[PDB]
Amino acid sequence: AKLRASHTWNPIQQMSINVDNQFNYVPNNIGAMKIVYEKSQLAPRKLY
Amino acid sequence: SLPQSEGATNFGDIGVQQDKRRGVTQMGNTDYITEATIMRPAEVGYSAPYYSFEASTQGPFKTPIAAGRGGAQTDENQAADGDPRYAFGRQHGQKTTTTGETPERFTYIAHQDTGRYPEGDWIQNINFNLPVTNDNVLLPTDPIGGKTGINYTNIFNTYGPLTALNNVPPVYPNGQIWDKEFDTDLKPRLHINAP
Amino acid sequence: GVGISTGTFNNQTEFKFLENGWVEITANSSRLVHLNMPESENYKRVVVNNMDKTAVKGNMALDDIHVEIVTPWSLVDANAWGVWFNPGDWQLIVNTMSELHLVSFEQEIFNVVLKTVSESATQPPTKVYNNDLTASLMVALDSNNTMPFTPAAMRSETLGFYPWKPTIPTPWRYYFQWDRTLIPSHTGTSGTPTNVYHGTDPDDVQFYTIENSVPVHLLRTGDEFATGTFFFDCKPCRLTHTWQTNRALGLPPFLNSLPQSEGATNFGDIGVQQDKRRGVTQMGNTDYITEATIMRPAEVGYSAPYYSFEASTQGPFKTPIAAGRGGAQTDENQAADGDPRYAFGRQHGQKTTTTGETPERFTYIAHQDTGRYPEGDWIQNINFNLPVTNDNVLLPTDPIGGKTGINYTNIFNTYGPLTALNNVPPVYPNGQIWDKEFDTDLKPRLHINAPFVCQNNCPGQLFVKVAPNLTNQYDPDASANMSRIVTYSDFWWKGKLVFKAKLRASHTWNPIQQMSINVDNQFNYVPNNIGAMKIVYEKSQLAPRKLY
Amino acid sequence: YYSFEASTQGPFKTPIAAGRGGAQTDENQAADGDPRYAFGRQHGQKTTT
Amino acid sequence: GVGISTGTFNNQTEFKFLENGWVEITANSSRLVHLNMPESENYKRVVVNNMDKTAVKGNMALDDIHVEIVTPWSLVDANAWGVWFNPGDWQLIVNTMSELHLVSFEQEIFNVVLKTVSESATQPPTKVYNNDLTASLMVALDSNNTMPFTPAAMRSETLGFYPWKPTIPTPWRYYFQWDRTLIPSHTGTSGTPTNVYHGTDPDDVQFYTIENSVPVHLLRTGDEFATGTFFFDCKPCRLTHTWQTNRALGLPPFLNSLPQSEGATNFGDIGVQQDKRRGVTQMGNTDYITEATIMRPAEVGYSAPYYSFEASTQGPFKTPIAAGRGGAQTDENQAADGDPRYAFGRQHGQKTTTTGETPERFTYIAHQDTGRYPEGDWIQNINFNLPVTNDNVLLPTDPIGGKTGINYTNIFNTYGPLTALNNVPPVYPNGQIWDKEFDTDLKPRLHINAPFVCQNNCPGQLFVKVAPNLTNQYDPDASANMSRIVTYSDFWWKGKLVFKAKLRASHTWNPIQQMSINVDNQFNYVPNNIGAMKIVYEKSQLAPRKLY
Amino acid sequence: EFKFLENGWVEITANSSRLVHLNMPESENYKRVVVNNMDKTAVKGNMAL
Repeated sequence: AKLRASHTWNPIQQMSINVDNQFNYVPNNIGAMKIVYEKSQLAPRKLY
Repeated sequence: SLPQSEGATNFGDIGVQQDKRRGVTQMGNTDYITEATIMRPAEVGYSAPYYSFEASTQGPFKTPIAAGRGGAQTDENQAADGDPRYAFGRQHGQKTTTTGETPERFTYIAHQDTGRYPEGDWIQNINFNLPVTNDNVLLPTDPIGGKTGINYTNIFNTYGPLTALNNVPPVYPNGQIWDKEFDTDLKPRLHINAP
Repeated sequence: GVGISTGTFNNQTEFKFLENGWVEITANSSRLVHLNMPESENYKRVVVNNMDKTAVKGNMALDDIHVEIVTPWSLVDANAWGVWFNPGDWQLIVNTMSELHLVSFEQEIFNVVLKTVSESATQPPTKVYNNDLTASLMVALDSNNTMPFTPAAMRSETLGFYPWKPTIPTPWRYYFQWDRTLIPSHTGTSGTPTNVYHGTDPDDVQFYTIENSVPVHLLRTGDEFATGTFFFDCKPCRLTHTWQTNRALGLPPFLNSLPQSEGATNFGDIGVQQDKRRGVTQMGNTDYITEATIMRPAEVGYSAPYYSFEASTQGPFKTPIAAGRGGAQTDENQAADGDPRYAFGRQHGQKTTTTGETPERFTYIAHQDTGRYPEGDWIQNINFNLPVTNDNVLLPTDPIGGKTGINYTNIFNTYGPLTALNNVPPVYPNGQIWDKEFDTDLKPRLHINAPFVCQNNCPGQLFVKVAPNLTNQYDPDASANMSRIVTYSDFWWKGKLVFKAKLRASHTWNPIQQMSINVDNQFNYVPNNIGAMKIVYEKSQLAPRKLY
Repeated sequence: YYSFEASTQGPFKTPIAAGRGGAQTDENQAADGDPRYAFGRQHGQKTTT
Repeated sequence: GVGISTGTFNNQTEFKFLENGWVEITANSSRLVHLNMPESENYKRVVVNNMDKTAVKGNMALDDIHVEIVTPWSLVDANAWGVWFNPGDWQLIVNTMSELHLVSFEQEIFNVVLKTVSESATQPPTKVYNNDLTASLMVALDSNNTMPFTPAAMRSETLGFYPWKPTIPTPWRYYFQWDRTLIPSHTGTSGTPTNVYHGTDPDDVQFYTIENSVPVHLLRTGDEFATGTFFFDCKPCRLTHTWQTNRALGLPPFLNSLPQSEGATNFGDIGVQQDKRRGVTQMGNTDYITEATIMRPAEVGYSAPYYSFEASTQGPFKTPIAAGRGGAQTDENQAADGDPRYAFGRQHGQKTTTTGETPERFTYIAHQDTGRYPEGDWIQNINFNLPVTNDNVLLPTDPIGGKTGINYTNIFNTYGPLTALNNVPPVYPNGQIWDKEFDTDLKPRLHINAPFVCQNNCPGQLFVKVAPNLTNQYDPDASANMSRIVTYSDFWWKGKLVFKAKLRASHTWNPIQQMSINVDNQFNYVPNNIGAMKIVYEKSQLAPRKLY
Repeated sequence: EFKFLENGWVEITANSSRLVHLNMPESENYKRVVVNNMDKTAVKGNMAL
């Protein structure tokens, strides 16, 4: 793949860890694991 | 004309009439140039039947759709622009330390906007002569075939040689990667299960 | 610097014949552009509501709500035909060439002049114009096509079509993601339907800035600027029209009987029965072989919904159509096969010496015949069993959905992998030339606004602005508005557009339809006693071409 | 099916690129467009007809 | 000379990926600067007394008495982040790079314009602006860093953060040795305490002059000036934060017992006694091995006095602190670990379309965790013998010196040869970039105002002034004041700042904290209907990094 | 593994070494099974089932 350059002024929508996410990405006291679904295409692109 | 101060209610007005505006339209009747009227180079995405459960020699089967979004947030047609649905368990998502045998899923909703709100369309007369009159416009609310629940939206297929499209994004994890291709002389432009 | 000239003027149309009937046309349009000082030196973000036309519960195609961001930058568009050729050149192309290949394009700006206005409040008062020889012009080029694409032909915000007439660039502006909902509603639909502008999806927020994203050139009088040569990538444009339907394809029947004398009423009869005729049909029921029944290799053009006003996340919008004709003369469906409509004024057609502010237009009606008369179709039973019975045939007249005005024609989409098609011919002057292409994995087969779409590469947008001229007082720590010296600048623009085409040979016996000067045309192509000029629209593709 | 369209030359049926689509002798002869062929003496058919 | 242009405009951010994950960033900021005529063409020496706030016997941190010498010379500072990057570029750096290396810096000035103002006292009266094409600008460069160093970021006297917005240099000024005495005093301290300004120590008298100590360039319209390329010498800047204290270091205990089901209340218990646990401690008294007791390799950050307002020969001044965080969210000591405070206005953040004259600010709170909660410490006996008894433990609550408000925390300094530390992250925009270094044999480990300190060599200060334009009357044998022609000049400034960084790879499983656009952010990064712009502050180091 | 090349091109290589378990097939013979659920497709409402 290729890398993204910025062309706008306004930041682009990125992926992060909220106070709501945290424990969706870590085992637990017993070892309860799981993988959530997450949007792929999250970055503007001018069509025309 | 532009606002001279702040407020989410200070709109900049063009300052000209709809039937005296310069530009191009794809109509030979009117003189009304609107954001809905004006001629655009083409059409983004298409509009196809929903829940067009076809059938052949093997039995009935739903009609696929290559859609994005098409409405205000949590304001979508989950089936109009075809939003995938994924059911896995224990070994492909889902809380490892679960109980019983019931899959978990999510209705992946992309970010692209090619989808549609089939609840804000209409088919009216070549006469235009608006404000359009009942007998002169077929709306979403108006039944087709005499039955209620049905529409023309439900039976509608606007796919022209002018339809612009974007392929189905990756749906991770779950989602598929690569998928063989049909051995038919003519082949699908894009697959719905894999990028 | 300031004495001396920087360029030359050339608005000449050169035709250079090569070998094997190929000509190399090079149109030059050197127009003198004028430009004023941008009111705001700040970028804006304006929302347009016209929620007082979209309430009348009848008005839904009149939705003028969008979101634009204004740029102090003034653009310059020359993507038009009228700006290149004149009614006398077009005749040459159109009557004698058979195909056109768009080639090169290069812009050049010279003899920059910047003058300041001194308002001598004395009696009248009076105005004193001077030259700020140290002033500047801010020229910029989006050579890496980074910004949106705003073809200023759409809204006749092009450049003057009369060279000896000074013109004006268009204030730049582009779209900003605006989210809306609006449900239809006739004059009767009870209650208040639904229509609102939530705002903007934080995902689709692209805020462009020319200062940030492109190299800016300051030119003073002594300076000059030149784009270099850009080569386009585009399939050729045909200067021919197809007049063949589905009834004018293949081996016609053999007429066992022919007239034995003259009269427009002496028809040659085949001499055989419909249910005993040899040949091929795409039916397994009948034995009737008709000109309507017989199997043709494919289908010319398609049949789509009319006035299929769709809608998405931005709001309702009409469904485009790639149509030709499809009926007897002055016997057409102006909207069924999609006939363009053009509104310009004073500077792009229209009688120069006009009054008031009302655009003039024309509904360009091609010569190709791929269009349709949706008023002569029908959907009947698989049983056929004609003469077809009511309950066994859905006609145009027969309503659908219970409402009158509606049809199945209105809701109909016959577009099969068998649909044959011809692109949208040039609409001169007015009409557009070339148009960028959608960045969608899947792309439209053809565009409705322009014959040439450049795929991999297009020439970039030329944004022309005036540099802020400041006074002795300026506090960047003051909102006010950088009260500046009332400055404007006049500069000469030149253009070289290159086209390469082929010549038409005769193959028929009957002359072909050419362009001429009637006793009705004459004064449509000449100034008048006062100097009233104007450019009429004229059909491009007027020459037969056999489809099959 | 039986989308008999029309243009400037007159009405004409809408072609279809179909295969089968049903149990044997259980088809829509016109839905998936099944060709029909009429010849005589010199391109099939019993010579001594 | 005067026709022709001297430079070009470029405010572009270029990223060029090299090999092995190294990028070479080059930020260009070409701003158009305006500058007025210095009121005095003479150097001044002004003393500032505010001995009316320092008398209230409560007010001691409000001592605004210093000594400065004013220079007719107007400076130009670009030592800021906001002046280089935009909120959209910063995202790229910060979300995807792991370290930053400041490289090159070169300034360029072009398209010099000098205009005279003619005040035509007639009715209004009216103002007539003209061009004195023979006028001059006095550009100077302290390439041999000979003069003091006045980073104009400290007091938001930088350059505009919006390129399409014309800015203004800062009138130059520097310190002159001022001698003072001032003794503290609460609201009660009886009598008149002590506070005076003796003057100046004849030893420490440095009277600089730009005319005397640096080569001056006169540029006319036709001229141009360019600094060449200066290379900096600086350790790299990390774009990561440490979240490890002293309790998150090493091999945790072994849990002999683990929960057998879910619940945020099912804790895994070790299963052994505190006075029978194996391991190492830094105590020879106890047998208690705890997470607080156990011997750690060293100590992260330090603990110093808060609000340790010291003082010397120039007057009292607060004690700096190199801190991170040190508490639950919105559970911090804003002053204990030293959290910066930034006040700007209109031209360096803040809503462009504001009113009145009141700065806006933010208290930048990093992500690193080296800071402290001085509200959870204690000093107890060598006897230990807990549960500790009052007379055997000095806590935060327990006053020191008999006064309430005071602590031992307030007077405490735990900085040992075992103190681990992380430098002050970038604070964008506002924040400073690079800062000279003290000329003291012994030097500070790190600066509190800037991530990059250039040791051996820094780029020199650019001092920009207007040349005296004289009238027909001038007697150098007259004090008056060389009544001169009201002249000002507008010139374009360009900048090329070079940064070289590396890219971040993932090593965890859990996503890392990135920068994004919420439904709450959106309109913080876009102009508005009127063109109200503004730049918000945003955390730099937001990505874990293992300390040990 | 992510390996940055020239001109902003990366070459990603994902490796997934999983330990698979597998039991003995019940039948060592090939089958041909038909599935009828003609008890959900009778309710005259259920057709997508």
